[PDB]
Amino acid sequence: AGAHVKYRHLSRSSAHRQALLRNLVTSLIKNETIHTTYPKAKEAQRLAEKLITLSKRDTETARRSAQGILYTPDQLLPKLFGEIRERYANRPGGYTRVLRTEPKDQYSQAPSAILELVDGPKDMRFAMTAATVARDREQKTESTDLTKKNMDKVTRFRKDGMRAFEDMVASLRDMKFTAGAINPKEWKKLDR
Amino acid sequence: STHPTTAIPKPTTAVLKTSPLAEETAVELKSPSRLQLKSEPGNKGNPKGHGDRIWAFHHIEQGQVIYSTKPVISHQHLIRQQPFTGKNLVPRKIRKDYWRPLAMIELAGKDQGAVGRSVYQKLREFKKRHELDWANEAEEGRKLMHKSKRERGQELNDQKPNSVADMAAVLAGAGKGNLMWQVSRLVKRQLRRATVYWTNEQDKFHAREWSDNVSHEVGIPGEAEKKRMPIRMSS
Amino acid sequence: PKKKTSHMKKRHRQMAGKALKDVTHLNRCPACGNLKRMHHLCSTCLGKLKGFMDRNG
Amino acid sequence: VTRDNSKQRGESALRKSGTRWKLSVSDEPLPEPVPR
Amino acid sequence: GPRPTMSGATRLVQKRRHGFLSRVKTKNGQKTLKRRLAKGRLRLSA
Amino acid sequence: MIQLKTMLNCIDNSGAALVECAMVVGQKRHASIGDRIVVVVQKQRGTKVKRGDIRHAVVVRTKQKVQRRDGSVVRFDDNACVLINKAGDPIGSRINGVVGQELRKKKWSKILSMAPMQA
RNA sequence: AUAACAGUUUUAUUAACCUCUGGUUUACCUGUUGUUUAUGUGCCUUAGGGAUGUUACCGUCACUUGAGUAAAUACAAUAGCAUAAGCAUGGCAGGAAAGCUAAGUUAGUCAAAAAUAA
RNA sequence: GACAUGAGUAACAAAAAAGAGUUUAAGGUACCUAAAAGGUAUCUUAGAGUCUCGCCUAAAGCUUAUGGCUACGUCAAGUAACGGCCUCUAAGUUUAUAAUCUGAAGAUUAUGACGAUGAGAAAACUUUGGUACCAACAUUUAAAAGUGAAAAUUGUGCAGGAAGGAUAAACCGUACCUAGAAUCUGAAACAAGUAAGCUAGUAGAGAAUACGAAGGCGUGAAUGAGAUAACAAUCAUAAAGGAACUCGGCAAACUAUACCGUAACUUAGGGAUAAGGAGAGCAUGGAAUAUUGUUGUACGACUGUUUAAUUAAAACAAAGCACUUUGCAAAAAGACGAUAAGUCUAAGUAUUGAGUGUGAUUUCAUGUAACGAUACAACAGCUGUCUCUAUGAUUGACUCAGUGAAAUUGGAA
RNA sequence: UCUUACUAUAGUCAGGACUAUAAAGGUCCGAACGGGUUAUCGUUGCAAAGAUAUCCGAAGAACUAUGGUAAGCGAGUGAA
Ligand SMILES: [K+]
Ligand SMILES: [K+]
Ligand SMILES: [Mg+2]
Ligand SMILES: [Mg+2]
Ligand SMILES: [Mg+2]
Ligand SMILES: [Mg+2]
Ligand SMILES: [Mg+2]
Ligand SMILES: [Mg+2]
Ligand SMILES: [Mg+2]
Ligand SMILES: [Mg+2]
Ligand SMILES: [Mg+2]
Ligand SMILES: [Mg+2]
Ligand SMILES: [Mg+2]
Ligand SMILES: [Mg+2]
Ligand SMILES: [Mg+2]
Ligand SMILES: [Mg+2]
Ligand SMILES: [Mg+2]
Ligand SMILES: [Mg+2]
Ligand SMILES: [Mg+2]
Ligand SMILES: [Mg+2]
Ligand SMILES: [Mg+2]
Ligand SMILES: [Mg+2]
Ligand SMILES: [Mg+2]
Ligand SMILES: [Mg+2]
Ligand SMILES: [Mg+2]
Ligand SMILES: [Mg+2]
Ligand SMILES: [Mg+2]
Ligand SMILES: [Mg+2]
Ligand SMILES: [Mg+2]
Ligand SMILES: [Mg+2]
Ligand SMILES: [Mg+2]
Ligand SMILES: [Mg+2]
Ligand SMILES: [Mg+2]
Ligand SMILES: [Mg+2]
Ligand SMILES: [Mg+2]
Ligand SMILES: [Mg+2]
Ligand SMILES: [Mg+2]
Ligand SMILES: [Mg+2]
Ligand SMILES: [Mg+2]
Ligand SMILES: [Mg+2]
Ligand SMILES: [Mg+2]
Ligand SMILES: [Mg+2]
Ligand SMILES: [Mg+2]
Ligand SMILES: [Mg+2]
Ligand SMILES: [Mg+2]
Ligand SMILES: [Mg+2]
Ligand SMILES: [Mg+2]
Ligand SMILES: [Mg+2]
Ligand SMILES: [Mg+2]
Ligand SMILES: [Mg+2]
Ligand SMILES: [Zn+2]
Repeated sequence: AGAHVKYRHLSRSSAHRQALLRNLVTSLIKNETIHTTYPKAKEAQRLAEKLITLSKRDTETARRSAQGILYTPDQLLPKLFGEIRERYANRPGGYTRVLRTEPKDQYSQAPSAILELVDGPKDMRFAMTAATVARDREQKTESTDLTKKNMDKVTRFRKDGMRAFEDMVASLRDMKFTAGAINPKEWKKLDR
Repeated sequence: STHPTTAIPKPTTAVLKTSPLAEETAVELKSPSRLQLKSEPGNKGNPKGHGDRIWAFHHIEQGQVIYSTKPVISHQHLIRQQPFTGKNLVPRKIRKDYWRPLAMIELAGKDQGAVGRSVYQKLREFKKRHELDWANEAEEGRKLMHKSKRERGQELNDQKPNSVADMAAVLAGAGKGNLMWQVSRLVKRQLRRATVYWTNEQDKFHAREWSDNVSHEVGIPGEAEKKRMPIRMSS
Repeated sequence: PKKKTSHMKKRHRQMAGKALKDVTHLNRCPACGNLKRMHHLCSTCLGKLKGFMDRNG
Repeated sequence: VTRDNSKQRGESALRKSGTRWKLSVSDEPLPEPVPR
Repeated sequence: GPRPTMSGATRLVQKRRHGFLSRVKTKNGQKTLKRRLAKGRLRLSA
Repeated sequence: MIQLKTMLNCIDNSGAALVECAMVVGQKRHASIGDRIVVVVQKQRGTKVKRGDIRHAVVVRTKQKVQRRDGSVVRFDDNACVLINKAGDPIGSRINGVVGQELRKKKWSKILSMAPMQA
């Protein structure tokens, strides 16, 4: 009867919902990635992109508001205004990437996702795009336009850029990571 | 607020290497204290005889240790020396059929009780740092952090092997402000003589090495009268 | 209930429009070629790449 | 009164909290015994 | 309805009321024993 | 917004100090500034009106905010009124206070001829 | 004939709508009480001494404090202070846009015809 | 007895609460690899732990009882730091003996035995009756100070406060569980119930209220993830009005320190905290204290008791008062005894006991002070009771995954 | 072993206020504890008598623990 919801309530109390979002944003910085449900990964994505925006401000108020979101500031603030601030210095927003994944809990079959920091040590799209390039080179195939489009996304703002991407490809081929990969030319002849 | 230490090599004041982590030995971390550079420290403000001897009692089944200045422990010692290590793991009282004298330390100076009151302090400060701040056993040795909270509380109670290693350390000058050191400062220093009485000869082998100022004797005064015979290795 | 529901009127309620829908939004995975849901990450390559970034780095 | 009357504040053995204050034996490596 | 009439019950009052010695030692208790004994009861009391 | 059981102030020299509204005359909506009502005298001031006399009154002041056609919104600190007879002729002869400006458009020249102040 | 200015109903009901007037505001800003946690900082004196704090002992039937007796120390210190958060109805208090809303605004009834009754 | 229907529906909602990593064992899959193996990843089952968040906290913590369909390596001469067994006895029990009464069964009295919820030498080594007593209350006392016990000292009030004995180490208990997270009682894994000690600190008069150190927990998938309609429950706020609601102010809201001054009435104690004057920014700020107030009637003096689990009251009781009865010489009257001996009355004696009605006092049924979760009326305030509802919050309702009822049903297009 | 009365042996009642007392009161406010006034929910309930709030007593005719006695032709106990 009243207004629509401004955001997801996630079937929690007010205080319980503010702590759930501060914990996902704390694990995101500490671990560079988290595997949770999709509605949780989409609600923390807005709070993690606003916390990295405070890390790009030179005022003290931003340094005090960053302390009021994390749960171990003494141990995580140096990383926020250090490595992370330098990483996202030149990026105009969009510092997080939420990727849908198969259920993390098979009991409830609740749709899950992966919230990660772009251009990070655990960027799952930078590695999945490196595995595609690794297979293509190792099977004499031609990369698709979507692979070329993802290859530039994961190397435009990254510090090393292409050099760090070619090293990942080299490490995935010397390990034989693409062994047993179904060639893209035999996908139309497969049923199972 | 508490501050836990890390299992990192450090320098020792003792003459021996108490633990493999010890880097150096007999290092002066602070100028000698008032009573350290004193040939005859005295029983200034304590009863006659106090400090001449120190006893150690242990739970023969679980391994919990208690240090006492008198020949008998009371309900105070069990409360002020045994921290909470889990439900059903802190006894509610002292059961005479379980607690036995582990060892007894007697100093050469028959009236310098101030040296024993210092040895007693380092033993009680080392035991608190064994039940708490056990970072050297979290991932090595007993691996207390790889155990359940139930099994972790049982190993934290088994302070008998640790207590015998605190004796070889304290009686070798470990600690800062230990009065077992004797500095002449004419500047040569040495350790005061001591004697440890053991109810079990095999119990003195928990310390990897004992100092050269401690003499080991079997049998504690008053234990034979109780029809308790000492355990000898040679037999 | 006034009467017992017959085999006909109970079979209408149970199966008329309640047939399980076949999932048709399936695509292959670029890195390995295994079947996955559309717009979703491969579950066998996620774990393998997720574990490959934990050993060496 | 400036003293803290809760002597063992934030002090636990199961969780390896560490000593509340700095002792005279806190700068030395814990003596490791020979196991049973 | 039924009440929790056995809350706080002790097993000392169970032996004093329905025990074996409360029955062999009384004229009316010897009948209960013989009846339960003639029926085949294993639990003659308590 | 004046309803039944509402207590208002009498700002005319009629001898009434505190009246209670008993009926909104001619309408179902609650009386606002310039509306006719029937009140019951509850107090007096030390042919006056005795306590308990039922008379008609006009609302001149309302604590409820009133929006004019130009977007001006007026609010007073209390509800007041002036006692009138069923004819529409002020029982009193002089008003002591400020009345709302909505009496001008509702043809209350008689109340406005007693030189009341306006807001 | 122009130009400028001024004046041109009420009640009820139905629906829509938030420009206005208010109400609400549970992840907004500000102020603030009690208490806890983390981080930083933190007394005097000439690295030493002292104040506060710490550990052990002494002592009591037992517990706490003080003296006394030893030692360490802001290096991992006391009280205090700074920042931040938690809990106490969203802790409370003052405001508050959007959305929803009436008591608010606007509109129909309040344009019109045919065939009929007495 | 089996199998249907409701129905794959209700339910798994104590207003604590979860989040992201890590790891062990056994087993299922996919790839690697085709020498089996091993390796990488993943899932199932059964566990464990780390970091963060929150909840209880004079507990939902610890130590122990009653108890136990939880599990069997739980270890003592005694004290410090232990109970039972054992000795002694109370209320009582007695198919013990003696006497006595008695249709049988049995009952009475005395003695004996038995019977804890009580009393029991020593130990940090040990084996008469106030010259009183160990009920309640109060006071004092292990000498640096404070606090809590223990025991004793002194005292106070009346309601006048046990019994008896003394004074070289056997046998039995010892595990776990204490009810918010797997154990007791409630038919059960039940939002109920159950005994004792301890139960950080801050702040307080306090065991109030608030926070919470340690600890425990945030259930055995007996669930989890979404979404945030109607409606329901539990709440928050609210323009103007302020009981217009309603059988009825039901519910909700208001009500707010060692201070100056206090009435009628009164059993002279009270009424009485009467009333009336007052304690940097919007606020000296949260929680609790904290509740409508005042006045006047009816009934009952008062505090109490009552239909466990629909009636808490005007009913019962009550102190006070009145009346009848009881002289104790063998049985005082009264009550009890298939029915007696005999027991209570009572180790009492007409100011004793029993029975009956009344229900303090005042006036002799009636009028006041005081008191009431009694009934009723008025007055003031207060508020969503209402004009007239709106919005916000949580939990259900709704959808997905897991588990899976019931009343009901002659047969049904 | 519920419950009513009695009985023996024991325990418990934070703090404050008033009153003639240090202690003499079926005194006062209010926790523990004991009650169950009003409303709401619940009614195949968490519960075959519960939850929430509110309310009453809380040094007494009080409450609680472990035993004991008294019940079914007659009626045990009963502030009824
Ligand atoms: K007979
Ligand atoms: K009271
Ligand atoms: Mg839910
Ligand atoms: Mg809150
Ligand atoms: Mg035990
Ligand atoms: Mg019954
Ligand atoms: Mg009972
Ligand atoms: Mg007009
Ligand atoms: Mg609007
Ligand atoms: Mg707008
Ligand atoms: Mg904020
Ligand atoms: Mg907290
Ligand atoms: Mg709390
Ligand atoms: Mg506000
Ligand atoms: Mg608005
Ligand atoms: Mg028109
Ligand atoms: Mg016509
Ligand atoms: Mg249905
Ligand atoms: Mg339904
Ligand atoms: Mg459901
Ligand atoms: Mg496997
Ligand atoms: Mg409390
Ligand atoms: Mg059971
Ligand atoms: Mg024994
Ligand atoms: Mg006997
Ligand atoms: Mg006993
Ligand atoms: Mg329960
Ligand atoms: Mg409970
Ligand atoms: Mg049960
Ligand atoms: Mg527990
Ligand atoms: Mg959980
Ligand atoms: Mg209002
Ligand atoms: Mg208002
Ligand atoms: Mg009406
Ligand atoms: Mg009315
Ligand atoms: Mg009410
Ligand atoms: Mg009465
Ligand atoms: Mg009843
Ligand atoms: Mg009732
Ligand atoms: Mg009379
Ligand atoms: Mg007679
Ligand atoms: Mg009468
Ligand atoms: Mg009468
Ligand atoms: Mg009463
Ligand atoms: Mg389902
Ligand atoms: Mg009973
Ligand atoms: Mg009283
Ligand atoms: Mg009272
Ligand atoms: Mg009752
Ligand atoms: Mg219902
Ligand atoms: Zn793949």
